[PDB]
Amino acid sequence: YDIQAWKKQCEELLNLIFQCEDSEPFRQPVDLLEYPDYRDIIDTPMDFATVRETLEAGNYESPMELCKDVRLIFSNSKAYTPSKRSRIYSMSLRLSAFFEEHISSVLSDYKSALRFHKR
Ligand SMILES: CNC(=O)C1(Cc2ccccc2F)CC1
Repeated sequence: YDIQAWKKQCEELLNLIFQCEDSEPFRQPVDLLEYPDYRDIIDTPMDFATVRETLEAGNYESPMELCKDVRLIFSNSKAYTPSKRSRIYSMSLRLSAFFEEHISSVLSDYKSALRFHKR
């Protein structure tokens, strides 16, 4: 029932994601000079270094907010490269499955702790 436990759990899951080779294209913002039409398609760029920095700055109130930003990394990649046969699409699907598999208990434990607090 630890209301704060999600933060270190998210730091550890981000460490695992950075160690995955599938995270390479997502570790820093998409270079706005290599893909000059990126902002024509993507309104809100997102990447794992921005997520880690937002978490470390104390600028997420809950793991649901972190989860929303991570899901935005994958929806941005699917919008910019829609081909299910592209290198980035297949890496996105694998990394997203890994992330969702691990974030599920973090969200459940956080929500359970808040319900216990307000019992
Ligand atoms: C998340 N990155 C992307 O969406 C792009 C760049 C990119 C894709 C694949 C591998 C290296 C890469 F640099 C297409 C813009």
